[PDB]
Amino acid sequence: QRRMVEKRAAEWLFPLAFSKEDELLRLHACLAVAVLATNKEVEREVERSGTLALVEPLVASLDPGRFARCLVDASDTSQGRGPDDLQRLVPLLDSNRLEAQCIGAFYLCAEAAIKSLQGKTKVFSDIGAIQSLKRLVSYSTNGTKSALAKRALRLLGEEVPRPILPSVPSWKEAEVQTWLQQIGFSKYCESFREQQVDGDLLLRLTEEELQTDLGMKSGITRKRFFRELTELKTFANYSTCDRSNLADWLGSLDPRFRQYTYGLVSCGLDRSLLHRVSEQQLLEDCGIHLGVHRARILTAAREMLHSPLPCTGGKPSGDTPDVFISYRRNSGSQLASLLKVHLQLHGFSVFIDVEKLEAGKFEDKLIQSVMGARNFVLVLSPGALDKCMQDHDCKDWVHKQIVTALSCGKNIVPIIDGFEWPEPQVLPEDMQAVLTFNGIKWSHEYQEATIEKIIRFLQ
Amino acid sequence: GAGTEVQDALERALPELQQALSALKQAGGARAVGAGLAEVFQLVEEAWLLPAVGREVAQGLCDAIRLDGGLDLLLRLLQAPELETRVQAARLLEQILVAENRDRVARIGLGVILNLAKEREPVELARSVAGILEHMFKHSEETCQRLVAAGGLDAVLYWCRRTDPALLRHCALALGNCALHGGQAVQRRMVEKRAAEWLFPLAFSKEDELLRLHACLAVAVLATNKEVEREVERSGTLALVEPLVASLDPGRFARCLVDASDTSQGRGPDDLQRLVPLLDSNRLEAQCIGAFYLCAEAAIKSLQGKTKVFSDIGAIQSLKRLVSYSTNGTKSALAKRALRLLGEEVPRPILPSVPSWKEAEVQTWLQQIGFSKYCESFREQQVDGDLLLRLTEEELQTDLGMKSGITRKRFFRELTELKTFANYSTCD
Amino acid sequence: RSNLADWLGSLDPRFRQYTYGLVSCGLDRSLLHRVSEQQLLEDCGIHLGVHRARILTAAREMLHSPLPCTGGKPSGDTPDVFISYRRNSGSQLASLLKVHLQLHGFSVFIDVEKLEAGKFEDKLIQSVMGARNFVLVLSPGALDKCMQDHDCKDWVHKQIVTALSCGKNIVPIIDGFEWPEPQVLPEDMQAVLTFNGIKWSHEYQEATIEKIIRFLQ
Ligand SMILES: NC(=O)c1ccc[n+]([C@@H]2O[C@H](COP(=O)([O-])OP(=O)(O)OC[C@H]3O[C@H](n4cnc5c(N)ncnc54)[C@H](O)[C@@H]3O)[C@@H](O)[C@H]2O)c1
Ligand SMILES: NC(=O)c1ccc[n+]([C@@H]2O[C@H](COP(=O)([O-])OP(=O)(O)OC[C@H]3O[C@H](n4cnc5c(N)ncnc54)[C@H](O)[C@@H]3O)[C@@H](O)[C@H]2O)c1
Repeated sequence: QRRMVEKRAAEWLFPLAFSKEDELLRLHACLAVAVLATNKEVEREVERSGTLALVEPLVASLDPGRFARCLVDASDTSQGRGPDDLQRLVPLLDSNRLEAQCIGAFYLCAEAAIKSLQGKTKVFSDIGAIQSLKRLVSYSTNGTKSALAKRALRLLGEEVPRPILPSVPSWKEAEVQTWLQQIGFSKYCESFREQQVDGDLLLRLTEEELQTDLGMKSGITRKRFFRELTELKTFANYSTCDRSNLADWLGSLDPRFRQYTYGLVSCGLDRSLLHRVSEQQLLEDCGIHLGVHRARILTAAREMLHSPLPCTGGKPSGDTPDVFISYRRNSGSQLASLLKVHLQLHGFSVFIDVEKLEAGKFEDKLIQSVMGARNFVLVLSPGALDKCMQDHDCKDWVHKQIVTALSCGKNIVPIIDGFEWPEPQVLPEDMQAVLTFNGIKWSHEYQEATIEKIIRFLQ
Repeated sequence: GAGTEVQDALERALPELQQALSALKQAGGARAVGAGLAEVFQLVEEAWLLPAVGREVAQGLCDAIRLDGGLDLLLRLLQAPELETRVQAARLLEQILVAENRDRVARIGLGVILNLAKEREPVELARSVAGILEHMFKHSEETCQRLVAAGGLDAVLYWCRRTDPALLRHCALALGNCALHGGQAVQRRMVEKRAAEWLFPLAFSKEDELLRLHACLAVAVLATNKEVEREVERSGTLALVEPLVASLDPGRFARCLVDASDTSQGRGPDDLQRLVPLLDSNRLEAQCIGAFYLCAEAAIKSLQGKTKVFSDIGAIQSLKRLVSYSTNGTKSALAKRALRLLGEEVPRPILPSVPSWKEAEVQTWLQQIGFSKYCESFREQQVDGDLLLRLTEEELQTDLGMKSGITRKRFFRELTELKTFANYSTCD
Repeated sequence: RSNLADWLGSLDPRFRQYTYGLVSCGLDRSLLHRVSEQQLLEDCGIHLGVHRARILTAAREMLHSPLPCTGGKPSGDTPDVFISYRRNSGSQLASLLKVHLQLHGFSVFIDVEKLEAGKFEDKLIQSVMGARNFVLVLSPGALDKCMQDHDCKDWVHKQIVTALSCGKNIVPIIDGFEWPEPQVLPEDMQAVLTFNGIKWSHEYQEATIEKIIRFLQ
């Protein structure tokens, strides 16, 4: 394999995988690249050829049964493969290359058709195929891969597993019984039920708990369990617990470190605290057993401190709003909300009248907010100044807000959107002055352009 | 019988479908196409709005569409430069995207959809494009990541500045599904694309009460993600969640569900297990919107008789822990209503001053956190609350008889919750 | 991934048996210089102290002389060459060009996509604008669907036009191609014919390729 790669074999499989003439020539030239890519040492040169690119698209294109009909309906490769050529496709299903797991599941599907027609599906059990297809289904994140692996598991009459919900921290006791049944510990279901292991209790299981409490006597069985578990821990969504994406820092050291996320975030370490953790703590608290791993996590931690030092941050504490959106509670609601977003996106602290009440503390905090905000945006919607008309009792909130704004000499910008201009005299004198200000017309279509115009006006 | 009812309806529906398929073989300029599209559209609409057993009829109907020209027919028609035909096909697709038909579209032609999405102008179209998107984001993380990477989220985030009732109802139900189904990676992106800020105009709606309810599940689900929590907060959309949940009535949005044809039985056992991790967040906003939804569902599911869901999901134990340690009226109101509708024993709130508890307050809290098996031993040994805040593993193991080290880990977790709620005014 | 098995065997043939134990802790050749004896013992499972001490000693000599330093791969997203071809006909010759040129160290952009649809004239067009050279497989019927395509719908058409517009180095590869009349092509792409074509020898592939390389920038 090293030599084939050094002789540029991947690069020369390109003209055969990119064939437009034969569909078998591409299928055959794709088992070739997919097998080479399974070799970790030549993986990165096989990738650089850009031949692996073509694998997944193609497996998608084709149909299993049809290349099983180019086999069983043909004289050549009648029974397809035999029990020793089949046990060379099973280590494809178990690579970390999607390209290889797809081409692998395509071939195993085709064979599962043939071998079911005949009646020899016992192969697939001894090869160890069935348990490997039901683990491309459980943890798959690709449609092609799972399509084929489900077709296969059906053709060989097995129970097609359901995909595992990824957010393990959140699992209850029933999601744990399910995952135990899909990784073939269905014998320890009763004891995981008696003790009510849910998913925070599972991501935290120790050898002693496994041994004593769950009754996994064998130390080989425990080693087999903790291997399944380390797969799940690596697939898991930790969005609920991780706040610093420690899971992606741990995975950037080394993909098999991502399994230590929960243990580290359940001690409330984060990226900003890792630089001060000690080896004994990585061992005793966070549960990282391999010293070799402990020492890498640790070393990299002290390099954050050096170059990517997580320094103190700061968020806008300016309680003072920049803009105050005044609007007819019923009519202008829409336009006001839109203004809020646009302006907020352009970095303007916006005060809208979130309150639906328009009551309680009558003209209280809202009025202080006006006095607080440099700019005063006025959604002139249809009927905006209708209840302001001859409201010399200064009861209308819009009224009060306008008056307050005028009184402070605030920058007022009205947003003409349906508004029929009324006669000054129909409004109380204290608010007639609102009409002197130039209104901006809102374009329901050219929202962005309109907004730029509005921003020109603000202070 | 039930089966027969379904069959007999289909015995007319299936033939009728085959006829519209003929009009969909006849390539009119906009004629035989437009008509034919509209024909089958109406034929499936009837089956969806069937007030009897109609879900099953329309399931059968949509299946047959897939097994007879598929969605491929419509997906080609979705490219047809005739606006009318594009529009009529959009309408049809939106209403037939069931599970199996969504798997197909995901494979065969998601790239068609993401090209239709670039067109944002005809509102009759946009309505349905946005509608397709809604059901497509409900597919798988892969499909989500694909609809986000190509501008499919960017379309539902532009149609939030629009005004059409149904368009917006589609746009919010969509960011809903996308946060709920997209995974860690998609959630970060939605937040980075300012999705929280664009749910503001939908949660602050004065026109529709469902549009706000739907735009609030969207923010409340995003805020549950600890990594994007602080940016979701900065939008000021979470502000609106709690006020609104208060406003509304559970039963009434269960009557906008069970008294309606759409979402008849509300949610199924897998859409329900996505509301339970809301009850368990640390966000009040999320625990409220979560308990609102679970209340509405507890009404529906009690009417029917399927309340066994709530036990396996793990809802019941989570509502009786929003009741025990709650410090908010809204939250507890809903969580008590629910626990009643599902005929459980509504717990009493725990008195917070634990140091001062006697032996009876400890027996009560043991019964509410489901250690009611260790009540006798906590009584024999007269654990009161200074003795409880001080329990050690050895005391738990030897003296109380909590043999299992997993049971002790489960106990000390409940205990660490109580210790965090406790009033310590007497000692501190 | 690092052939630790052949480093361990070069110390001493009976060390090769420790490969799996060392690579299941995700040591590799580039990390061995920092491992400790207790870790060789507890993690990697090497029992004989005498062995531990040799593996260890040799490890710290990598650090010295065969120090595994930081590497670097081509991050030049910019392609050097863009292979434009008739999706059905030129496929073969295009693929061949891709390999030959890639072997001679030219970032090659072929139209891997089988679709010729989806995002119509989108990323592919940016790729043209990105790549210094524009190689054109003139296969039989290459410019036939480009003929009077004033609607600029043909991708080949668009690609050529984009290439001309940017003033890209265009090199056509004559392989079956009957030269058409300029007037039969849209004016925006008639200029393609002004460029000297290179004849492809299905036999003398290497020689042909050297000729092609002379032309590239
Ligand atoms: N129809 C044809 O033209 C045809 C048919 C088969 C092979 N051949 C020729 O036959 C020659 C012999 O090579 P081969 O294919 O026998 O080598 P091989 O036995 O090493 O090839 C592996 C074979 O295992 C499979 N297999 C399934 N059940 C089997 C069984 N019971 N016993 C043995 N194999 C079984 C297939 O038959 C497959 O060909 C090849 O050189 C080839 O050119 C041609
Ligand atoms: N009356 C109507 O107009 C109407 C009714 C329902 C859906 N639809 C259309 O139907 C299409 C199909 O989408 P969908 O809603 O079937 O997708 P889906 O099955 O992924 O949606 C989840 C569904 O689970 C719930 N559920 C409760 N019990 C269920 C059961 N026994 N089986 C399945 N689901 C159960 C609800 O029915 C809810 O709709 C949608 O595109 C939509 O436009 C319209």
